[PDB]
Amino acid sequence: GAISSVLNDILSRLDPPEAEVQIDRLITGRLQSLQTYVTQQLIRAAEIR
Amino acid sequence: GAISSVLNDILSRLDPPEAEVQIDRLITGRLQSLQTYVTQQLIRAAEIR
Amino acid sequence: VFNATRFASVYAWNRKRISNCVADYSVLYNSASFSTFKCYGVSPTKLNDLCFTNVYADSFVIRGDEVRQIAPGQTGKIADYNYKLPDDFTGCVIAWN
Amino acid sequence: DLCFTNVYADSFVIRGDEVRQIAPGQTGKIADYNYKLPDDFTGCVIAWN
Repeated sequence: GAISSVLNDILSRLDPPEAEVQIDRLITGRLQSLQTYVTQQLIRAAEIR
Repeated sequence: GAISSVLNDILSRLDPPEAEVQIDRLITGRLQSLQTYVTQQLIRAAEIR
Repeated sequence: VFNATRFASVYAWNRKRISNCVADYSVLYNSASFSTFKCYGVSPTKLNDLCFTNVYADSFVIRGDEVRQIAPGQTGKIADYNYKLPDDFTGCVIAWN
Repeated sequence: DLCFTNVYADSFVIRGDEVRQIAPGQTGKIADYNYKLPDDFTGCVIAWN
């Protein structure tokens, strides 16, 4: 949902207020992805256990 | 958290910019819904395995 | 683009190609020329710091009340008929009296 | 209703067209160079003719 997927581009493009909003969107997306990855890895780890 | 739960209603009522924000909210909520469903299914499937 | 004697009408807006040149927008902040200056996809002060690939300028004149509707996703008798901006548009909008 | 700890009032006069640029995160001559508000600033902005 952000303008770009690169944090450096956002920092070099937008002001602190809008750059923060874009980085917040990117963080939300990447954190959801990482949480899903961790949950699936924990399920696989339970199976491996 | 969106104005409406129907994508068509949002598109008809809201302008493209605000309609995009509302549709993003709906997509986000439905994505956590799908994630919860998948996590529950995976846990129940591990138990059934 | 900025100081041209006469801009083209919004009905037939000139398509200006800017390339193979140094873009220096500090003149706007180095002298009080334009009353209204705003950016959406980038920062007003980071335009010089960050270098782009292909810059294009659109010049047109509209009524004062029609300026508020010149932005991504806007609608009206100007946005939807003669000149329109993409919803994901990345750029800046400049207006002056 | 909400009572504050310490209240500081900053009184200044600017050009008529510069009032719209006086707010957290806004950009402009005065805002960027002379008088700037914190991005996370908590307060109110008051102006009159």
